[PDB]
Amino acid sequence: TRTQSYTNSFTRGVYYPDKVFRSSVLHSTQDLFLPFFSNVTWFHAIHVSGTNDNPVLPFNDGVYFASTEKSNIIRGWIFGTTLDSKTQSLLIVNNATNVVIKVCEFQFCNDPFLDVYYNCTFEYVSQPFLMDLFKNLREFVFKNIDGYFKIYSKHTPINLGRDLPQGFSALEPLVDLPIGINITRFQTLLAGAAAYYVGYLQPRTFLLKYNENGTITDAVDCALDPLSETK
Amino acid sequence: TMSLGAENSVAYSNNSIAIPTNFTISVTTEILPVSMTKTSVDCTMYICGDSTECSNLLLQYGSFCTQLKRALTGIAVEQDKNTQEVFAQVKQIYKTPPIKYFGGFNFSQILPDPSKPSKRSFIEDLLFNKVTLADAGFIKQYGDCLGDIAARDLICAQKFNGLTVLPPLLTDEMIAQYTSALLAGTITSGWTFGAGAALQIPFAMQMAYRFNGIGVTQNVLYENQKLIANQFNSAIGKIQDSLSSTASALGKLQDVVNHNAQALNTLVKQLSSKFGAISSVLNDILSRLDKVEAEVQIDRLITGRLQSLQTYVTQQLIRAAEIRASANLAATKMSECVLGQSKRVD
Amino acid sequence: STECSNLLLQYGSFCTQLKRALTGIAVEQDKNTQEVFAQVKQIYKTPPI
Amino acid sequence: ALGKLQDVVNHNAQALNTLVKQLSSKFGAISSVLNDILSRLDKVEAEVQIDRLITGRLQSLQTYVTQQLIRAAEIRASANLAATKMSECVLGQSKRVD
Amino acid sequence: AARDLICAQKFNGLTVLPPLLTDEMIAQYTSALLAGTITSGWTFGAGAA
Amino acid sequence: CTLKSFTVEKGIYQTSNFRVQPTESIVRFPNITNLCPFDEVFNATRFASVYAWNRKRISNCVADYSVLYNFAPFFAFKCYGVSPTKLNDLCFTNVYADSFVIRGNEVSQIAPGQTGNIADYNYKLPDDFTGCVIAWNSNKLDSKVGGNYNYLYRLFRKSNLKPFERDISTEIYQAGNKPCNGVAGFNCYFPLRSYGFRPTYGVGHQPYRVVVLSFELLHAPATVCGPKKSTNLVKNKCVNFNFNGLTGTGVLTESNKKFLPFQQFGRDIADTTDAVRDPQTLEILDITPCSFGGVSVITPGTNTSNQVAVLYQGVNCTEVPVAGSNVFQTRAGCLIGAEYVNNSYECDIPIGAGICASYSIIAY
Ligand SMILES: *[C@@H]1O[C@H](CO)[C@@H](O[C@@H]2O[C@H](CO)[C@@H](O)[C@H](O)[C@H]2NC(C)=O)[C@H](O)[C@H]1NC(C)=O
Ligand SMILES: *[C@@H]1O[C@H](CO)[C@@H](O[C@@H]2O[C@H](CO)[C@@H](O)[C@H](O)[C@H]2NC(C)=O)[C@H](O)[C@H]1NC(C)=O
Ligand SMILES: *[C@@H]1O[C@H](CO)[C@@H](O[C@@H]2O[C@H](CO)[C@@H](O)[C@H](O)[C@H]2NC(C)=O)[C@H](O)[C@H]1NC(C)=O
Ligand SMILES: *[C@@H]1O[C@H](CO)[C@@H](O[C@@H]2O[C@H](CO)[C@@H](O)[C@H](O)[C@H]2NC(C)=O)[C@H](O)[C@H]1NC(C)=O
Ligand SMILES: *[C@@H]1O[C@H](CO)[C@@H](O)[C@H](O)[C@H]1NC(C)=O
Ligand SMILES: *[C@@H]1O[C@H](CO)[C@@H](O)[C@H](O)[C@H]1NC(C)=O
Ligand SMILES: *[C@@H]1O[C@H](CO)[C@@H](O)[C@H](O)[C@H]1NC(C)=O
Ligand SMILES: *[C@@H]1O[C@H](CO)[C@@H](O)[C@H](O)[C@H]1NC(C)=O
Ligand SMILES: *[C@@H]1O[C@H](CO)[C@@H](O)[C@H](O)[C@H]1NC(C)=O
Ligand SMILES: *[C@@H]1O[C@H](CO)[C@@H](O)[C@H](O)[C@H]1NC(C)=O
Repeated sequence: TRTQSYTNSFTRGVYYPDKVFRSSVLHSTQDLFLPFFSNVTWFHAIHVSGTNDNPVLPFNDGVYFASTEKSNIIRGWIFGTTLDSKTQSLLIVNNATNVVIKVCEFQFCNDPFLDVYYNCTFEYVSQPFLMDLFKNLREFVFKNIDGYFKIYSKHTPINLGRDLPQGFSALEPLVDLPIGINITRFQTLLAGAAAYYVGYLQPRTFLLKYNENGTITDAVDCALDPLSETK
Repeated sequence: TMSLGAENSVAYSNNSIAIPTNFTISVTTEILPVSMTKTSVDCTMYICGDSTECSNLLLQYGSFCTQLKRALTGIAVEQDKNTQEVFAQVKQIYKTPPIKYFGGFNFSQILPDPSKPSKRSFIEDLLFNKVTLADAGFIKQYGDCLGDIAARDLICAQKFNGLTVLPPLLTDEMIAQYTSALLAGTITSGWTFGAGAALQIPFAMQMAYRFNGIGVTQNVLYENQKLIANQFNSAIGKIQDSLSSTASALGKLQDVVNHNAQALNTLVKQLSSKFGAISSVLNDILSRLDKVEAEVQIDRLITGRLQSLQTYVTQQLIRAAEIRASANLAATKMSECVLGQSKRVD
Repeated sequence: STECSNLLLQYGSFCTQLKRALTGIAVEQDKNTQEVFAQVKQIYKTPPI
Repeated sequence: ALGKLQDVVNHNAQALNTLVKQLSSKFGAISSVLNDILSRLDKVEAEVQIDRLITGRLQSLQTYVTQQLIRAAEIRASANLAATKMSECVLGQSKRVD
Repeated sequence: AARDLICAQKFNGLTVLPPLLTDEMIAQYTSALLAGTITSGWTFGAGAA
Repeated sequence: CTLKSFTVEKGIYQTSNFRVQPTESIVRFPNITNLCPFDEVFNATRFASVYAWNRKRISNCVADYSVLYNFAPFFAFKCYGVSPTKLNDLCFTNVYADSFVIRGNEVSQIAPGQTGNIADYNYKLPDDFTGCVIAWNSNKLDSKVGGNYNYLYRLFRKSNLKPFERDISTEIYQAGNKPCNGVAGFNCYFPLRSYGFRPTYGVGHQPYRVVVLSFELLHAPATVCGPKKSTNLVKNKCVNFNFNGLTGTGVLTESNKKFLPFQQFGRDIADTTDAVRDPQTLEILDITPCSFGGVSVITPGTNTSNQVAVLYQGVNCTEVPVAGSNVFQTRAGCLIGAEYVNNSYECDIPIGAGICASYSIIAY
């Protein structure tokens, strides 16, 4: 029910570091970024039938999630340290017309899934974000800094049909939460033919290029090679 | 490992000599900087951004804010002094007679063309086009900076912080008039217009004077006049072809322009530094903190910006001394080579 | 020192312009040596006698 | 005879020896040792002392760079004179007096 | 046992770069100039020797 | 006055710097109507324990910070980043209130850059904190003669605590090689001790109540803004402006800048705010500085005459803010008081770009 492959990331995972408009400028920033040409992991989750192991992954300072699935097999995420009703556990569920975020201490089984048509210091009910129904690639960045959970989102249609394509796509900031939780492990949710890409962020210095319309169209990772260090 | 040059051995003997039997006429190009950009810095507006609470604390820091302006005024005066010393070396504006037969020598590429809106030569137009002028003077005129995309221009961003550029005293038309007067006087008289009143002489006899100066009898000229004229015309054509082809010959002038732009860009980008304060915005500091804490952070930013301004003025003074040395050299070059024949080697 | 470096990062481009000035001086020294000594195109050698 | 060249070498050594010996100054701080300051004081007071040391050492470095720029200008003028003397005296014969 | 001043300079971030033209090559330039002057006079300063 | 002398020689002198004064003042704040419930934070029946310090989110209301002195007798009002008398002028996005009870000798641990027992195990503040810490003695409300054991604090933890993190776990701390297996004993400590909090205790061991107001700076559209009425919007005029606590002076124009919906401010090369979003109508306003420039004085010597021509540097001659007879437009700018003449002479007083002036004062 789990298959691991490894592939390249190219120049993917660039997000807006702040909510300040900048146009036609080369801006140097330092943040938790996905490194260029990194080693991202492809996961295939296959169930034996369309009815109604240890696949828990480490968090490791931010997670770049990517999906090319047309249908809504991926429904949400579970974050936490132990996840056995001994500490707080962040739970993000994506409904059809809602999104629910909790830190309830109640635990689930070792193989978590969302069935069809199916103490808590923080609660967050809001408008959902999975309208991206070409192959319609969806990218997300989760990070946890100073008790703040930051979720960055982007939905771009692709036409090459070969994994993560070449090019640049900036991720706009979506969700900020003052939950204040220790996170070292996470897992995904399923409703099986799921396939998704996972990468890990590192503290890196980037040089972003803002064009005439204020869009990050190009970037340079300063610690990739001496040419980009010279740049 | 680099190559010093091709190895050669002179075939020396105590009874053997080598004598040339022919010659060639070589016209080379030498580029010398004369002046640079006349910047001016609004000290109070650059430090404080039109803030009364900042300016009252800036008044406690003595006369640095005035002596920097005095030094920049002295630099801006001596730039025009350098340009006047190099170019204004002739008392009267001479001009070429309309008949342009100077013994077969073709001076059409260096004499001015009256069909142009500005009376410059073809080579002068090529030299003007091969250098990309940035911050030429008061070209924006405080009217081109009121836009949105035009406000994103670096000249408007440096203009809104009190860093302006004064125009040169002599325009390019007047500099071209000086070079045209010097060229016409040289062609029609030789060195007599530099020694005193201009004395007319045919260009064949002037070339005979120059060859007798360099140690060659004048019959070599008077029997090789057409060959010498053809060699000079071919060399002039080679210079104009090289100037039309390669744009990397004018390195020094482009370096002067790049340094004058880069110093102002660095001085503008130094305004974003915190210098140990909580923020780099004086309005944000004054809105956030109280009077005493605002005084502390404003004093920190004042000290940092004053140090940055003093660094800029010191760099400009050193560069102005280097430019003045080059301009004195170029004035010596013109006085000893355009107005006469030089015996100094190389 | 990480804390000293993080406090030094707030002081601007002083290090960059100082390094640029020293690099210009270091290039200028070799330019001076080249323009003084390299005035001959071909390396001549003396006859043995 | 070679006192000019010896003075060039001595100036270039002295300008670095002074820069090395300037690291022992306190500039009003409690100590000139950065690890001693970081081990003794907490975050805010240590930041104050480190800011004082940073300002003093940056001013010393800027003074050294300015003096080196002036010395480089003087050496460049001397090199231009030496190049002119090489071009005129060696490669030809000069009629200029003295 | 005795620490060097150059080691104290290098331990604090101050470094001396080597010149581009080495002394043997400077001596080769002066040898070429001397041989050209002796075997040709000033004629190697205006063209071929 | 510039030359500090009573006699002025002939020439041009960089004397003054003119600037267009602002006309009026504009305030622009979001139209929120609710009042922030600080009474529920301060005037409570009892406060939570420090290892379970209580966090309350305050948003979408008008916050008055001058009312806090009424219903709570405090003296420790240590504010980092923002002065407490300037809290009503500017305004934030979201406010957080962290309430707990701490002993009087540990209030100094509630500060950025401090470590100890509570600052490492119970409540940790970030080093870039922008907020306020409020503490007051509550011995009469939290002191019992038999000992008050309702307030608990963490004493043992495997690692230090990251800022703004709550740890309410009850696992037994293992201080030895043998495993505790959920049973306390030797080298197996319950990590949650309790205070005594007796009224007969000396001061400094007496119980204290602490509310920490954590402020979020202006990056999102603001939801918490205090009492300041918003005036009408004035465009195409040099005015003073206030946008959600950001103060400036300039001209507000309509802009075609394409702000993304998460953006609120738009900045420059020199880190100055030059584009704003209106909090009441979502207009993309552009900020330009008011008209300014340099003023030079062209005069002969005071031994000759006292007549003065004025050169406004850079401006167009239609840009000069009057309230002139002779007005000339040069590449340097606008010349006022010198009559242009068609003749040509030697340059007496240089002006710029081939124009000179000489003594009435003529320009040629
Ligand atoms: C990404 O990482 C994985 C493992 O972390 C790499 O897989 C290894 O590949 C080498 C050579 O193909 C094998 O010898 C190892 O046994 C593999 N490791 C595992 C755990 O299977 C993979 O090659 C990396 N990707 C790239 C592009 O280098
Ligand atoms: C968050 O939880 C993790 C557990 O996943 C803690 O990491 C453990 O720390 C102890 C001591 O520091 C180590 O002995 C364990 O090996 C760690 N476990 C793992 C999986 O790394 C961590 O200390 C907690 N706190 C923070 C601030 O991250
Ligand atoms: C001296 O050199 C010139 C050129 O440097 C010679 O002129 C050329 O002579 C050849 C002979 O057939 C002609 O084809 C070329 O057209 C001439 N060039 C020019 C520019 O006129 C000249 O012949 C040489 N004189 C001697 C005596 O050898
Ligand atoms: C002097 O030089 C000019 C420019 O090189 C010559 O003019 C050229 O003549 C040729 C021959 O007809 C034309 O093809 C070119 O178009 C002309 N160029 C220009 C710029 O006019 C001129 O012939 C030369 N000789 C004289 C006596 O003037
Ligand atoms: C999820 O959506 C279904 C139908 O779209 C609805 O009946 C249900 O109440 C929703 N759940 C939540 C928590 O909003
Ligand atoms: C809420 O958490 C506390 C933690 O002490 C626990 O004792 C209690 O049972 C929880 N309530 C539930 C699970 O309903
Ligand atoms: C900015 O947007 C406009 C309108 O959408 C478009 O015409 C223009 O090409 C864009 N700029 C760039 C650099 O693509
Ligand atoms: C706190 O609230 C109670 C009732 O809600 C009231 O009786 C009491 O006076 C209040 N305390 C203060 C200090 O205002
Ligand atoms: C109040 O604010 C909203 C959104 O900013 C705006 O649509 C509305 O017109 C405002 N009301 C008034 C009376 O200005
Ligand atoms: C001044 O204004 C006029 C009309 O307003 C305009 O045509 C001109 O370009 C401007 N600038 C100068 C330098 O005259």
